[PDB]
Amino acid sequence: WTPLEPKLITRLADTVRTKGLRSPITMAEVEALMSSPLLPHDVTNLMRVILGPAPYALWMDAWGVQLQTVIAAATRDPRHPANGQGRGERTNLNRLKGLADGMVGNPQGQAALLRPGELVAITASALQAFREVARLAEPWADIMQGPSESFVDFANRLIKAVEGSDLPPSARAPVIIDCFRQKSQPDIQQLIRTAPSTLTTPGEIIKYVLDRQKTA
Amino acid sequence: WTPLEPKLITRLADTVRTKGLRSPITMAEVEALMSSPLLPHDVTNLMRVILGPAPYALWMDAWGVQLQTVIAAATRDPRHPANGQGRGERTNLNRLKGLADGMVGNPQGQAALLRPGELVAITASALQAFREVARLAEPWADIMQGPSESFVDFANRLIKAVEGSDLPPSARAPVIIDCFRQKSQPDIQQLIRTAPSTLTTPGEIIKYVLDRQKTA
Amino acid sequence: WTPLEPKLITRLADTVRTKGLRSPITMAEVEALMSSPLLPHDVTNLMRVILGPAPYALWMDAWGVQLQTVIAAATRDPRHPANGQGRGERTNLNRLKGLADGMVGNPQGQAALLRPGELVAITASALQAFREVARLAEPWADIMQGPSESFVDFANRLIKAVEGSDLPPSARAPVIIDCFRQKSQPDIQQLIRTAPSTLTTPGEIIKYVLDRQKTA
Amino acid sequence: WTPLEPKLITRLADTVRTKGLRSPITMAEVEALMSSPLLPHDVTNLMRVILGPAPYALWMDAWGVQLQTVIAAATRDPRHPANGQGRGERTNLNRLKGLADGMVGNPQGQAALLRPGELVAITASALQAFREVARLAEPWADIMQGPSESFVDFANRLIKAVEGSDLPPSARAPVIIDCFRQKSQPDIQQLIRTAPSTLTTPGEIIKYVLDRQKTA
Amino acid sequence: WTPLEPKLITRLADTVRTKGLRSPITMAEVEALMSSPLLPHDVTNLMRVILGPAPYALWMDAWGVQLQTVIAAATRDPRHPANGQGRGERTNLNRLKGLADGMVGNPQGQAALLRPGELVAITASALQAFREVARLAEPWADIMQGPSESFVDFANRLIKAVEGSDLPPSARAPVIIDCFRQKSQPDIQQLIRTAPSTLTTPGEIIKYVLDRQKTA
Repeated sequence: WTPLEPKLITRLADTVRTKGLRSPITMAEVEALMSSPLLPHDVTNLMRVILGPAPYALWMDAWGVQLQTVIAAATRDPRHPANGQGRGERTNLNRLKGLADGMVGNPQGQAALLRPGELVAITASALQAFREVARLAEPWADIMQGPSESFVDFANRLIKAVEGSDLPPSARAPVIIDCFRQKSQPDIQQLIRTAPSTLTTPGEIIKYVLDRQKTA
Repeated sequence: WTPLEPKLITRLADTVRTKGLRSPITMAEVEALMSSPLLPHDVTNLMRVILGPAPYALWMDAWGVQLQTVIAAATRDPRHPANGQGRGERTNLNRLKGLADGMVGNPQGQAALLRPGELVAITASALQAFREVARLAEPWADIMQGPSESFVDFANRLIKAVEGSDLPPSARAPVIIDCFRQKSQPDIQQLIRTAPSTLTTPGEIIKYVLDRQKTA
Repeated sequence: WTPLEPKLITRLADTVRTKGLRSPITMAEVEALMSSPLLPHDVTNLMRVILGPAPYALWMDAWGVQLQTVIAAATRDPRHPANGQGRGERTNLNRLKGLADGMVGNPQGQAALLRPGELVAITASALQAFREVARLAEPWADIMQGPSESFVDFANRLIKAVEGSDLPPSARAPVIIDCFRQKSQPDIQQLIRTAPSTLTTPGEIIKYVLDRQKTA
Repeated sequence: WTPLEPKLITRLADTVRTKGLRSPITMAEVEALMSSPLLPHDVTNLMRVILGPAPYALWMDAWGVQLQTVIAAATRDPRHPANGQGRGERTNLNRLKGLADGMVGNPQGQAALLRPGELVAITASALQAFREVARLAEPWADIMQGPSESFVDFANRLIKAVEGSDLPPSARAPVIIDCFRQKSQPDIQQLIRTAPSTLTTPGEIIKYVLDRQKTA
Repeated sequence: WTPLEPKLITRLADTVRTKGLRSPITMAEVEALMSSPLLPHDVTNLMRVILGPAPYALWMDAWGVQLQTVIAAATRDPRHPANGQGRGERTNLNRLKGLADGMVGNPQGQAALLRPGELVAITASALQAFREVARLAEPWADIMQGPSESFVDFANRLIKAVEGSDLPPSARAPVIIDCFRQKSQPDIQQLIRTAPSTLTTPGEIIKYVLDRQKTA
């Protein structure tokens, strides 16, 4: 077992501290530090360091739930890369959470007894749990373009709130367009209304408005 | 396929966050991270991370348009480094945008089937699209030297606004000179007017004014 | 003897300066720089640099006390990895604190005469002393959720103050739950009260409240 | 040809942005990045990135003037390390500024045709031009010690303004001394006046005043 | 001769700029960059870059004085590692300050003619001069604990001012104790007075007060 660098962990913790849990740069950094299959000890200490107390509790809950789903799929298929062929290799949650015999508190023994399939399953479970908690911790129909706000800031805020919401993926573009048309105070409303071409994409609307906007 | 370092990507994202999209240092950094030919997956994720939502939409649009121009030039010349000699090697936009069969979401297969000419064409297209969006996202005839502003700040602001505008390249120096002469409040106006030598370059005017300026 | 990098020491000192003595990231960084067995000279200079004057005095006291406990255990067992089999290898506190003959002020001679068991015992003692001083230097029953404060901030503050207190480890979760129920101003109080399910964990309570909270 | 690292260039640009053009640390950093003989392309892009628009215009002017002086010295001596023995190796300004045939815009061809003497001459010329522009871009007889200002701040400000001025090098110390004596509000004036020893150096005056100053 | 990295020098200069000249971290960093024996050119340029103008003048003075003491000890002992056995190897101050023949302005020739004993003597002299100037550039009996100030801040400030003063080393602990007892506003005064145990060390007093302090 080789531990992760505390320098990388400190940089990731400061990234989470400044950018937040949900920024795409933060998720990219987590994916980076989630590259090699980690032992339960590694992921547990990593989340202990980078996350606050309450997000850490939420993450422990979510990780347990995802690992339980994994173990249900494992008992539903004896060909799991964590399982074996005989019944003596069936993987219990004590072995996944690092609670089994010969593993509690000892990362060396952990790395000894664990399977690579076990490691990758634990890692994917932890990543999904992190995503859930990030989506949970920190309203698009209440967003208006302020009287003094520029249009690119309004578009950024609106696209952020619409994509980070509970809508299906196939309903984001029409909603963003129809919110550009009805929000975005009446000067830009009339600018979009009197478009000789038909704008059928948020990017095209943004380009058109940026071209023909009233410089002020 | 080898991914780009998330450390470099984080540094580039913070550079774009503090300096903006159009600064020459930002374009130099992008050229740096645009050195090796990138796969559509790499450039797409890079622009997803460094750009906000609305600039990312604009960039997707511009990248598509530039790739379409490339494919028109490719059907206009069967000797494209992305094309082949026979008709079976003609490159479709699904293969350029990474949408073709065996490539959607898989960077390894992407790197397998793609040509080096394909990669360099995609990369140049993405760079040109980034330039377009940067020029589009964030008035030189309205610039005056404030009563309390120094002259080097006024010259910096004016040269910035004139070079980052829609003028032809051969019309920037005369405009900068004639704006130095008519803006730049009447003390410096008279200082430039009573120049025993003829100043025929913005640098020479700046040097002269910095020499003979009223220390205050 | 090889000294620790002043770059790492400067980074650790700034970490202690911004995050404090008790943050889990700071303790992780200290554990990182406490990886190889250090000589008394190294640990002494390290604590001189990273700690202020008063915490350094406290740490000297605590380190002495812990080393005295170690020496009592050593005279209680002749099989200490710092001791030897005969009486001529018994380790005095002058040899542990670096005060013995041939060691005062000289790290090379120190590294010469010291045992690896001596080094690891000194290191563990210094780590425990650092923990004591950190817990000592900088009230959970006085924590209320402010009228304008969000719930995740209140939960973070409360869990921090409860886990960094004098309670036994087996009494933190019930106290955190019962403080969520009685603090956390009456809207969230009624939200937790009318829970159709029984919430038996701080993480579950946090998840439930974050789901059903009044968006405002 | 190998390009300079954009990381070093970004760090140097931020150094120039925070410290300014004239700080000794900035000149040291420029000397550092001016260590290996650079091609006209390298120096031109470097100054384009680190300098603003108006300082870049000034620097282009100054670089041209210094290169013209170099070419005059070259036509005044056929043994220039840039020249050759016959008349066919005489170096024109198009070859120095990178404007000659086979060099315009191409750094590889540039590195091919250029001589090492050419490179070092271009580099020294660019360094001298940078020094000129830095001295030009951003009054010692108007400096007074404020009623609330400390003496080391006043001495720093005065020595800075005197050494960064148009005085000869052999006239700075007497001026600094006589400005310490006549500025530096009458308490320190009388403290310097009643000096039982004769102080004949700014450092000695500073030491004496720091010793006998009125602690307040 | 190999120059020191301008990156390390820039980091050290910023350390001196933020932390000051007298902080233990700054002295540790200087000791770090003072590890290999430096040539007079190196130390001179280093102090030119990291120190301001007035501290640099003070440091030149102090370095000269310390080198003169070294040369007096050298003429008092013909076995100096800088000296030789015959009279022709006697080391003059022109050779120490780098002013001798073949050394003025040339670091290569400097490194050629200088002895390793010369280098280490110059280096130790420069370090002692830096210590003197740092102690000189930027009152413990005037320190009171403010009505709103915490006790650890007061203890830090007091220990700093007492240890960075003109007292002998054997008089700091009693003074710190008696200042804890008479300063440190009457609540803590009575808390220390009514100590059932006798506190005979600043660390013990700090620990006792931190234990029994009035939480508020």
